[PDB]
Parts: sequence; structure tokens; C-alpha cells
Amino acid sequence: QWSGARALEALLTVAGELRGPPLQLDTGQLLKIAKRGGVTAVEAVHAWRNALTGAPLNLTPEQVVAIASHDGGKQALETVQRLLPVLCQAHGLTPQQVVAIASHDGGKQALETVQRLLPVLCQAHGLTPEQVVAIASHDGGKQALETVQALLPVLCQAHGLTPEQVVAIASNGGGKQALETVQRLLPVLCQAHGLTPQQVVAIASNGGGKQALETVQRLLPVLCQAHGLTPQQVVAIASNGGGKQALETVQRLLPVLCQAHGLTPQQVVAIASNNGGKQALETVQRLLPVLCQAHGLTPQQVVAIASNGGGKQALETVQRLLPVLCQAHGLTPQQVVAIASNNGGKQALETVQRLLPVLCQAHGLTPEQVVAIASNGGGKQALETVQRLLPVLCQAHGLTPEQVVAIASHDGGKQALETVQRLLPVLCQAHGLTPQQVVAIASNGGGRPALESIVAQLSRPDALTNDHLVALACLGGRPALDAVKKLEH
Amino acid sequence: MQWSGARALEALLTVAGELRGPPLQLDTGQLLKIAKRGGVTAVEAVHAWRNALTGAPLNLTPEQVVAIASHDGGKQALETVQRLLPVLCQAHGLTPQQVVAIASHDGGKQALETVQRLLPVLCQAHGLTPEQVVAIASHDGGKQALETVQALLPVLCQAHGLTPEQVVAIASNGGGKQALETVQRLLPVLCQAHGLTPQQVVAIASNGGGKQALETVQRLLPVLCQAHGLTPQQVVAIASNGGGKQALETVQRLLPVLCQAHGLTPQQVVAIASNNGGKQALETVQRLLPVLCQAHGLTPQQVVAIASNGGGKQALETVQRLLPVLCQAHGLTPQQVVAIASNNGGKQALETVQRLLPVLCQAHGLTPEQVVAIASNGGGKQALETVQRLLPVLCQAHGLTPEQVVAIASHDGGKQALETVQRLLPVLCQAHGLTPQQVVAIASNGGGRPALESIVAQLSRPDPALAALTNDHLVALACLGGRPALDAVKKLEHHHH
DNA sequence: TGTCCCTTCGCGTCTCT
DNA sequence: AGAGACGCGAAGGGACA
DNA sequence: TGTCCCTTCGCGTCT
DNA sequence: GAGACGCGAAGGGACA
Ligand SMILES: [Mg+2]
Ligand SMILES: [Mg+2]
Repeated sequence: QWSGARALEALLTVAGELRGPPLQLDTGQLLKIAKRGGVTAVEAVHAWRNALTGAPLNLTPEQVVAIASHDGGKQALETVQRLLPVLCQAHGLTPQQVVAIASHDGGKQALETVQRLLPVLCQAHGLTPEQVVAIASHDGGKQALETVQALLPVLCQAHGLTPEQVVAIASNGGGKQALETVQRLLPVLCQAHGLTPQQVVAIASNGGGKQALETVQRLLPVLCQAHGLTPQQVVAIASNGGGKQALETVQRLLPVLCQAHGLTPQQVVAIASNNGGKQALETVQRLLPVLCQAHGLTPQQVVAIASNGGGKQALETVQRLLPVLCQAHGLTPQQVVAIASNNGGKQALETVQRLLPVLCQAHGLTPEQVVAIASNGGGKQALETVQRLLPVLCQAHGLTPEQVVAIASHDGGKQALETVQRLLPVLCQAHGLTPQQVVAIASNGGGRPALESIVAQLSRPDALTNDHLVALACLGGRPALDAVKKLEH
Repeated sequence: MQWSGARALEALLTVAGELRGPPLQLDTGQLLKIAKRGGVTAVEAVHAWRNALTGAPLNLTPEQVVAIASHDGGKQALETVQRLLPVLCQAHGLTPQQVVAIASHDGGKQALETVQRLLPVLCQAHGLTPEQVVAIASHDGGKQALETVQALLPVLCQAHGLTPEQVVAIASNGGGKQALETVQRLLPVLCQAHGLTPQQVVAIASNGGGKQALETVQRLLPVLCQAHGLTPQQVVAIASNGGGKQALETVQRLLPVLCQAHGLTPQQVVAIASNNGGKQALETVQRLLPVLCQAHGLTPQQVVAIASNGGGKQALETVQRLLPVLCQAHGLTPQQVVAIASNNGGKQALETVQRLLPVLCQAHGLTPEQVVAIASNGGGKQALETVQRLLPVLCQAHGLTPEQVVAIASHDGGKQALETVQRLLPVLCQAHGLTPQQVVAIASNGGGRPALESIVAQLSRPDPALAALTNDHLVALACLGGRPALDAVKKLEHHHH
């Protein structure tokens, strides 16, 4: 109770009583809250756990941790208890939407601003509630909402943006800055020898915001002339968060990396056109000679690994783990590169290192299969999900390990496996598909929505044959099923 | 003081006489055509070049030679084609068909030389494809349109927000240079002062006379929307055609005359005006409605329907002339005459029914109803003549019933579908095992020809993107959405995989 | 007049759902 | 299949040399 | 310092 | 294979 106990002691005391219901927090969730919301947020969570989880709020422990774990966490926790009922009962927002709004730094501010501005933004011929929630669901959500309120009319009338484009620009961290900068720089950027309005909107909408736009304004002429890049390549580099950083890094490193038998400008653009393109470029500069000597990789492979987001993390992890993977696990350098060459390459590699024994011994997969699974984006998720669901998919649903590996071996493998698990019985028992056909559908990128679109059109239809529908689902997934509505209708 | 043109006419007739012989064998129509547009010098150039064009290494058909010759400067275009056709086909990768297409307009020489000179910079420095460059070149003033596209493509995309496709669409009309410069000047005025989207502006600009239509929408939009009570959408719709300027001015004149004196709505007036020759259709309605509706004759709504299409004026006058004979001597109802008249080329279809209804019925065993159905689409004349031509071979050689032939014929582009079925049915059925019924079903839709061609393309040079579909699935798709469905499916597979 | 360019009208075909 | 979009050719005027 | 806001980076999924 | 989209984590400046 009431004392001047020190910070850590205060924390561990609050944590002590937070081990059981309604909210049993672990060390992980505790640390998570501490790192952003602080001991303040931990104390808030303690103080309010019963009200937060009880009626009529009924928030889960996960939702509570999600709100608590940001700067101003206590403020957001206090504010949602007030405003969730209001926003839900008076404005028809879902609790999920309200929690989404609250789960950012300064969430209190965003929630209060949605309360105030939702009635003025969502009048006739205005924004949809969904658009308002999207805009509010970022740090500085209040600033973004007030700025859309202000500049929506001039951006649409004077510059001819659609409301949808204005929302796209606004729906990022620093959205207020992106909107004001678009409004200022459109005229200057969109002249002969500049960018198209479409390109400026892309830059403003992809997360690099104000910084990326100002840096393009500044560096376009020299990057396009002295550095020989096309405007399109400059826009590609700028069209990520931290675009400014990547652009300045390309300006600095182009005359380094593009020397005799170095990289091409196109290779440099490729490396830089990812989140953290700066880190990826600098790491290529630093590690290309050593990965090629020590670990036997080629410059082409190094560029391949660098050419995704998490480039730096993947390159450093290859440098660190290629030996053990090759020796303690008998993989080849080409296999390690294949696992590394995706978003999350680092995670994929560490998960292969951790999980390859249990999967090959206890589950009887081949290292080749494990590598196949790991060699996509989200590879870590796919590995862990195969570990989790292999036995239930094979035992209860009658699949072969080969089929499970097939479902797992694309981007979104986790989602595909979980969806197959959900929907295999209804597709087979109610609509007469085979497990082979379900597996066929699931075994592509976009497997999950392909399966959901097919169970949708099969449960209540608007016609091609079922086999034709399965064939379309395999060929182009959900988009194929939707694009055939745009005809038969 | 003899007529000055006497010697010229005489020379013309001498050479023209000589051209009926090998290796060209021009008929009277072709010769007349060439004289009328290319002139005596064009006829003479055809004579002098006959051997160089016919066989040699060009292998132009006589129809192609006639198409190049029959324009202002046709002599020049003939010289330039024999010079640049090989250059453009092997240095730039164009087909001879594309080269002839570029050649076949006034100032064809200019267009060919400008394509030779600018195709590289337009494809490399500007990102255009050769198809797009050929499309821009393939109109009168094509040289001007190409140079203007080069000059203005960046400022139209960057300063004004157009896509390259939009710029190409604007440029790909006679007077394209004029339309491009006008869009440059007027897009901000039309968009910001009047609330038009750039899409509406491109739509107005993308016709022959684009510049005239844009300047006229600028001038008349305020008067038409405030006073006459038209919406901007309706004004854009009127403007969005060749002779847009003439249509808009005529709508301003005749809107209140038509509404007050005949009880038309503004929407009906807009519909009449929103065709090529909208002006003509309006003036003819004002003139002819009382006559046609006379003695409880046609109803006003019927007159409006006839006028609400392309060649409105021609259709109205032809109906005035031919309703009696068609109804009396041929036994059509006036309802059927109206249906036949209510399409682009209504006049042509009416005349062709008058001529071919007795033959198609007696010689080919069709009903008048079948003849009317064939006639009652755009290009009805072409479909009727094609049915006359191909009914015997489609039935006797390919096993189709007359009912099937009629169904193929009874859509827009029916001539095309019929000719393409005649051409492709043997390979579709014998070589790939489609049934005649499946071929007939694919062809019995608007766009039947390209749907059939898409299908044959996929069966003879399989694209991996479509291999997951069986022949029957390909058929169902082709029936549902024609070539566009097939093409859209390819893209879907590319993204998804 | 020969040649180039532009506008208007009539007519024919395909696409979009 | 109803409405809109796409697109070819004939034919006349301006312009100039 | 905690709260707010903006920027940058890593990662996962779908087209 | 590349590119678009969007979630969450972290770092740091302003500020009262
Ligand atoms: Mg990938
Ligand atoms: Mg003339």
C-alpha cells in the first residue's frame, strides 16, 4: 500500500499481486508494459484490472496489456474505461476499434479526439467511421484527425486528391506532418522534371512522410542527374518509412558501391527500397568483403540477402550463424542464403537453428523440407506453426506430412495452416471437396483468403462449377473469385 | 476557253485504264477512290510503282496499295513506304500491317518519317511501347501528334497528373497535337473552376476535334448548367464525342425548342446529342418529328429512340422514306422498322433489309423475324451481307444449323464473329476438340471474334497462366466475359503466384 | 495544284457489368 | 444486353508554296 | 518524468 | 520475384 518505495520495488510489488485473476501477467507482459508505459502503467493496470476485465467493458488480458504498453499507458487505460462505452453505444464503434485507437502512444488524446471529431468528420459526404478509426490508430492520432479536418477540403478542391488519398496520407505515424507537407510541396514537386501527383501521394502514404517528401524535394535533381537514377527509382527509395535516411545513404554510397566491378545503381536502389534501407546499404558496405571471404558467399548472394527489409539483421545473422547451420546442422551456404533472403530472414535463421532438430527427429521431416518452409517471408511463423499443428493435421484431419509442408511453404504459411485446420471439415463434409483440393488451394501465397473466399462462395453463391471455382481459387485465390463476380453478376 | 481540268481528267482515265491490268487489277471503285483523294498524281504514282510495290520484297496486296495511294500526298506516301517499310519492320520491329496503317492517311510520308525518327526516343526516354507509337502515328497529322507527345508527355503527367495512357489516348486522334496543347492549357480551368475530374477532361479531349470540344465546354458549361438546367455530367457526355463542339452549340439552340414544342425531356435531348453528328440528329428531330408522328404514325418516343444513336439524321430521313415500302411491300411492322433504325448505321441497315429481306427469305429460308433480328444491331448491314455470303458454307461445310448462324450474326460485330467462326471452327473442333456448340456459344456474344481468337491463342501457344483451366472452363469464361475475362485471368495468376 | 493538318459526320465493333 | 467506349474512313476547310 | 508526437526500423502477409 | 500494405517496437525531441 501507500509508501515512498523505490521504482523497482514498487514494480515488483505490483507484479506480485498481478500473478492471478482476472489478469495473470507474466514476466514478458510485465517487462513489455515497463519498457513503454512504465511502472506508472503497471500500477494503473493493477488499480483498474477488475473494472477493465469486468462488465460492461469485458476487455481481455491481451487487450489490457496492449493498451497499457505505450507511453501514457495509464492515461489511455483511464480514458478507455470512460470512452469505450460512449464510442460503442453512441457511435456504433466496436470494442476492437476502440482498443485499436487506444493502443498507441498518447492513446487518451486519440480517443478524446475521435469522440469530438467523429460527429463532424462523419457527416453526409464525409469520411466513414472506418476511415476515422484508421486515421486515429497511430501515434499522434489526435494531430492527424485535426489536420484531416483542416486540410481535407483544400487537398481535395485545390489539389484534386480524393478523400481516399487524403486518408491514406493521414493514416501513418506523423500523419499531420505528411498532410501539411503534401499541401506545401505538391506545387513544387509536380512540375516538368519533377514527380507526378500520384508519386507524391505514394511517398506521403508509405510511411516516410514529411521527411521523405522534403528529402526528395532536396535531392531529386542531384540523384537524377549526377547520380543517374530515374525519378521512379528515387520514388521507390522514398516510398518507405525512413525514406529520408535511405535517400541520403544512396546519395553518399552510390559513388562507393558503384565502382569498377562493384554494384550497379539498380542493385543499390534494390537494397535501399526497403524499411531500413539505410541500415541495409551500410551493412552491405561493411560485410560484403567478409561474407565473401570467410563464409564463401558471392557478392550476388550478399545483395540478394540485403535486398529485403531487415537486410541488416539478415546479413549480420548470416555472418553469425552460417557456420553452425552448415556444420552443426549440415546445411549448405546456398540454403542459408535462401533462408536469409526474405523479410525476417534473421528470425527464419534463428528458428531453423532452434527447431530443425525437433522437426527432423520427432516429426520426421527432412532438413530439405525444413529449409523449404523457412525460405519464405514469415518463415519463423511457418516453422513454429508446423511444429504446433503437424500432429493434429495429420492425426485428426488425415493429411500427410508432405501436404502439411506444401501448405506451409509459401508466404503466410502460418495463416494457411491455421485456416486449413479451421475449414477442411466444412469444405470436405459439406461441399464435397477433397483434402487434396483444399491442400491445392491453401498451397499458395494468399492461401487463407483463397480458402475463406471459396467457403464463402460455396456456402451462399452468386455460375461456374465447383471444380472450376477450385481451379480459379488455385490460380488466383480470393482476387480470382472476386474478379469473376465482376462478370457473372 | 476549254475547261482547265480536261487534260488532267484525260490523263487520269488513261493511266486508270492501264491499272486494271496486272499486276494490280484495280476495279472501278478502287480507281475512283484514288482519284478522289490522292488525285491524278496519286494514280500516276500507283502506275509508276506498280511492280516495286506488288511483289519485289514488299509484297503489298492491291488493297494495301490502294489504301496508301488514296490520301492527300499519296504519291509521297507510296515513295516513302517503299523506302521505309523494310527499315521499320527490321530496325524497329513493326509489322507490314502497322507500316501500311501509318502510311494510309494524308501526309503519310511525314508520319512514317517521324515514326522512323522518334520511335526510339519515345520508347526509351519516354517509356511508350511501339504499339502506342503506331497508334499515335496512325492519323492525319501523325507527325505533329508524335512531336507533341515527345514535347509534352512529361508536363502532362507531372504538372497536370495525367497517366501516359491518357496522353496517348488524347494524342491518338486527328488533330492530336491541338487536343494535347488544349488539355495542357485548360485542364486546370476545367477541373478547378468547374469541378470536372481529369478523367472527364481526357474523355472530352480524346476525339477528333478534341480542342474544339474542350474550348466549347469551357465557354458553354456555365450557360448550359445555370440556364438550361443541364448537369455537368450531361455537358461532359455531349462533349465526349467527335463534333462535340457542334453538338454542344446545337443543344444550346434546340433544347428549349424540342422540350417546349414536342414535350421532350432534357435527358432525351442530351441522349440525342451524345452521338457523332449530335447536331444533325437534333436539327433533324426538330424538323421531322411532326411529320413522322403524323396520322398517329410513329410515336415521339420512337423518334427519340431512332435519333438517340449514331447516324441519327440519316436513320430518321431513311425511316421517313422507307417506312411505307418496308411495311407495305415487305410486311414489316413499324415497330420492326424502328428497331432496325435504332443503332449506329441505322440507314445502312434499313436499306440492306429493303434489298436482302426478299433474298434471305426466299433463297436462304430465313423468316422476316430473323432478318430483322440480324439487322437490329449496330453494323446490321455488315451482318446481313455476311449471312448472305456465308450461310451456305457455314451450314453445308461446317455443319451449323441456320439457327446457329443467325444467333452468331445477331450481335454487334456479327460480321466479324461469322467470319472468325468460318475461319477457326475447324481448328477449334478438329484440332482441340471443342464442340461446334461450344464455338457457337462463344461466338454468340458481342466481341465474339476476339473471344474466339483468345481461345485459339491459348490452345495453340499455351500460356502457363491459363493451363490450370480445362478446355471447358476456358469456354465458360470466354462465354461469360470474352477476351477481357481470359486476359484478366492471366494477370490474376501472375500476382497470386 | 500538291501536300500537310484539322474538324465533322457516318458507320462499325468491343467492353463493361 | 443496355449504355458507353473505342476506333476506321470519307469528305470538306485552312494553310502554304 | 511522463506524456505526446514524430521518425525509423523490423517483420509478416497478400496481391 | 517484386511490390504494396500494415502491425508493433524502439529511439529521441519538446515540454510543463
Ligand atoms: Mg517473397
Ligand atoms: Mg482538300
